[PDB]
Amino acid sequence: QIITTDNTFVSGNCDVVIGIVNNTVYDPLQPELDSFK
Amino acid sequence: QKLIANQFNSAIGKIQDSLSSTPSALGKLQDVVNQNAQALNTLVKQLSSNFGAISSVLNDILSRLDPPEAEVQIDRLITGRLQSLQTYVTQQLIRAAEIRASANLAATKMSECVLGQSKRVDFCGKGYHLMSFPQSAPHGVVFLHVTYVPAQEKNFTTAPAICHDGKAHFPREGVFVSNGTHWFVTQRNFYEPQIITTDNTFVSGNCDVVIGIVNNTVYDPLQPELDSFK
Amino acid sequence: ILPVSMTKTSVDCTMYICGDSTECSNLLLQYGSFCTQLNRALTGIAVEQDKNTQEVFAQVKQIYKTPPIKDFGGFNFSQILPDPSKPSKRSPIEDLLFNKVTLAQKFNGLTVLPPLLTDEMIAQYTSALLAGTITSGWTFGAGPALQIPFPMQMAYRFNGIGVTQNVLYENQKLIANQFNSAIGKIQDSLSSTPSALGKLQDVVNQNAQALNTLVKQLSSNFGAISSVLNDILSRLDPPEAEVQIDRLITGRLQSLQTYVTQQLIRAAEIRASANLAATKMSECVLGQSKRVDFCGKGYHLMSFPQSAPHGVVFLH
Amino acid sequence: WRVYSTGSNVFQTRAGCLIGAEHVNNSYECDIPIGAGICASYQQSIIAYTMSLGAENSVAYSNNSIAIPTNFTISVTTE
Ligand SMILES: *[C@@H]1O[C@H](CO)[C@@H](O[C@@H]2O[C@H](CO)[C@@H](O)[C@H](O)[C@H]2NC(C)=O)[C@H](O)[C@H]1NC(C)=O
Ligand SMILES: *[C@@H]1O[C@H](CO)[C@@H](O[C@@H]2O[C@H](CO)[C@@H](O)[C@H](O)[C@H]2NC(C)=O)[C@H](O)[C@H]1NC(C)=O
Ligand SMILES: *[C@@H]1O[C@H](CO)[C@@H](O[C@@H]2O[C@H](CO)[C@@H](O)[C@H](O)[C@H]2NC(C)=O)[C@H](O)[C@H]1NC(C)=O
Ligand SMILES: *[C@@H]1O[C@H](CO)[C@@H](O[C@@H]2O[C@H](CO)[C@@H](O)[C@H](O)[C@H]2NC(C)=O)[C@H](O)[C@H]1NC(C)=O
Ligand SMILES: *[C@@H]1O[C@H](CO)[C@@H](O[C@@H]2O[C@H](CO)[C@@H](O)[C@H](O)[C@H]2NC(C)=O)[C@H](O)[C@H]1NC(C)=O
Ligand SMILES: *[C@@H]1O[C@H](CO)[C@@H](O[C@@H]2O[C@H](CO)[C@@H](O)[C@H](O)[C@H]2NC(C)=O)[C@H](O)[C@H]1NC(C)=O
Ligand SMILES: *[C@@H]1O[C@H](CO)[C@@H](O[C@@H]2O[C@H](CO)[C@@H](O)[C@H](O)[C@H]2NC(C)=O)[C@H](O)[C@H]1NC(C)=O
Ligand SMILES: *[C@@H]1O[C@H](CO)[C@@H](O)[C@H](O)[C@H]1NC(C)=O
Ligand SMILES: *[C@@H]1O[C@H](CO)[C@@H](O)[C@H](O)[C@H]1NC(C)=O
Ligand SMILES: *[C@@H]1O[C@H](CO)[C@@H](O)[C@H](O)[C@H]1NC(C)=O
Repeated sequence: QIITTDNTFVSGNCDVVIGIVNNTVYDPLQPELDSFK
Repeated sequence: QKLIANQFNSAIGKIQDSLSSTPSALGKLQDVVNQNAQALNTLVKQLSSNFGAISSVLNDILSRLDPPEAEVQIDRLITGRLQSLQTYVTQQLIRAAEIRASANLAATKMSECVLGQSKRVDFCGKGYHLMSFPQSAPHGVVFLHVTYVPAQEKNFTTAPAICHDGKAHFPREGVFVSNGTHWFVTQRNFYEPQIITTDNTFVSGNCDVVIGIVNNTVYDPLQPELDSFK
Repeated sequence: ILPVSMTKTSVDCTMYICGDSTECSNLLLQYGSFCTQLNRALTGIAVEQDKNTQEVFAQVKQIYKTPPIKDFGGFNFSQILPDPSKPSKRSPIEDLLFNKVTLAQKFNGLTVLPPLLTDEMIAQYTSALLAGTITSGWTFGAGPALQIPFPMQMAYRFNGIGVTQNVLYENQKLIANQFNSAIGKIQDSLSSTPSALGKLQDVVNQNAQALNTLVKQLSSNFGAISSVLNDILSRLDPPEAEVQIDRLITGRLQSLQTYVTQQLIRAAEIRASANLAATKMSECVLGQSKRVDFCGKGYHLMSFPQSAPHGVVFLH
Repeated sequence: WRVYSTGSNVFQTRAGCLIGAEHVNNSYECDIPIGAGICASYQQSIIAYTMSLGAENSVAYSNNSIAIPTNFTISVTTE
């Protein structure tokens, strides 16, 4: 499944965890809020 | 909380009367005590048995056949008594093994039920297990398993999944149930229907694949807020 | 495969040892409680066998019955549910198991009490458990039975092992076909080798061997001039034949003591296995187990019990 | 030991000869275990019957019906 902020939770900055890798994470709320406000 | 407290208090009360009235409730301990006492008594009672000798009293042998021949009667009595002691010790060893198995089971029950919560469905009494309390007994341990027994079920008609704009919605936790005209999602062990939302469910695949889908609308909590601010 | 019980044997210690001879019975009485203690121990292990079956099978307060309109979402339990066609209510795999185990006759002193629960009743209990775990999932083992459509029940069992629901429904046909193929393969798997039922047949063989050794011991003499008491009484007058009779008494009683000790040890072993079978019946079929190897090689779903002569057969 | 040789109450079972207890066609739960699935119980008489393994209960089942509880009951069980 494509990564979203719904099936993913947040903790801390990007330095403390080894093996961290960059990528984008889709947001299911931003496009609609931008479209309609 | 009030109802749970009242039910728990009533049960903890009634268990006392359950133990008091029934005359055979504690049979598993009385069996052990009776078996041990009976084995000891039948050991002692065997002391007066003859084992094929002119007498069963020791001193009488020493005053009725003279040392040259009374040794034979003494030997016969010795063999008989030693055999009886052998049988008693072997019975005790087997019973001690049985009690060791029971005590290991009791230790496992203490560790799992009392010190935690066990998902083993029928390890701690009928019903799902909530907690337990131990109680000492003269030659054993008495538990008080506190179990959650559901009751007062009622019929509903379900579908494995909900179709809405062709996307197969499934319940995140629980199961879809219908009261006849509407649809609801509920925790699987209690009837607390909640309106179906995109947060209560999740999606996968599409319509055509699942076997028992039904048609319904799925609420979307973002829509009212977005429409409030156009 | 798990054994749960062995044949309930009993021996008439006095009649066995003395062999109808009244004077020998009078002489043996001097020994005291040996002949009562042996009988009591044999009775004690005899009752425990009924206890084992009642503990393993009677896990349910009611006798459930599977519905007539069989629509289990494509799953086909024909090979596991009871078969109406046979004179007995045994299921096909149960029938194969009953055929695969074969033989305790009338002797001097020995007797074999019938089990408290006949094969028909045990098959009925197993059918009750099977219908309960088919229609109601796991609820019926911990309260009043709640019906639930079987495909949905399996969908929730998947959710119990970390695989989301939607993997089942989108693959229901494949799951059904695999399950039916495996269930159908169990029959020929059992029929393939005589060694499949090794435990139950071994239990029966060991019991028969112990009984035969106990009976065959009579042909021995333990240092006496003969094995038959009538010969002893014919050859010697009572004051001299008493020693020979005592010799035979000690020998036969020692043999009986050895047999009873062996039976006690085997009773402890089989009762341990019956407690294990009871734990498996409570945990696997009535529910689901997170014990990663307690219920078959792999992640676990619901099981089905089956009755076998002197044991159970689980389909994990 | 000619006592209990009456012919009005002599019965035969797979568990053995049973004397005195009157046989009945009904069925009940276990009270006293005779062998081979027969149990004897008191009633102004003694009766011996074939075992009943619990009242029959059939779960209404279909491909689209569920049943979820609407209440609970706590309970305590000794062991
Ligand atoms: C992943 O993203 C982080 C954050 O943007 C990158 O870290 C920066 O990399 C640039 C490379 O020119 C440096 O100049 C910065 O100093 C880094 N830190 C920050 C805070 O910007 C990182 O390079 C990216 N790639 C990987 C493989 O980690
Ligand atoms: C099934 O549930 C629905 C839920 O919508 C019930 O319909 C509601 O009933 C209440 C009763 O006070 C009304 O106030 C609502 O207005 C009804 N909903 C709508 C949309 O009008 C329905 O009564 C329930 N039926 C059964 C048999 O349980
Ligand atoms: C459950 O079984 C019933 C009856 O076997 C099925 O009902 C049929 O469903 C089809 C497809 O929707 C209809 O065309 C028929 O008219 C229905 N017949 C009857 C008598 O109801 C039902 O589809 C089954 N549902 C599931 C999920 O298996
Ligand atoms: C559930 O809804 C779907 C979509 O509205 C129905 O499928 C449509 O059925 C009509 C029947 O005239 C067809 O004309 C459409 O082409 C169908 N569309 C799709 C996408 O399949 C479906 O019949 C409904 N089923 C039930 C049980 O209500
Ligand atoms: C479920 O499995 C049973 C297997 O016992 C199938 O019964 C067979 O059906 C075919 C066709 O009717 C017969 O030729 C066989 O003799 C049957 N028995 C066996 C052992 O193969 C049954 O058809 C399957 N399906 C259903 C719906 O019951
Ligand atoms: C997953 O594995 C199963 C086999 O365990 C596959 O099912 C087989 O699929 C082939 C090709 O479609 C058929 O010829 C066989 O008859 C199928 N066997 C059974 C028992 O169904 C299944 O296709 C695999 N899944 C995927 C996505 O490849
Ligand atoms: C769940 O069951 C309990 C009883 O086990 C119900 O509690 C009773 O409720 C009635 C009506 O309010 C009272 O008159 C009784 O005194 C209560 N019993 C006890 C022991 O407190 C409870 O109402 C049930 N829940 C529902 C939703 O019906
Ligand atoms: C271990 O992982 C790091 C990145 O997470 C990588 O740079 C490194 O090469 C890895 N080590 C080995 C032995 O693969
Ligand atoms: C559901 O309805 C059927 C038919 O009316 C009934 O027999 C059954 O008892 C109901 N379910 C429950 C749990 O009572
Ligand atoms: C009881 O059942 C048997 C067998 O079905 C039958 O012969 C008999 O008439 C019935 N009634 C009585 C009183 O025995």
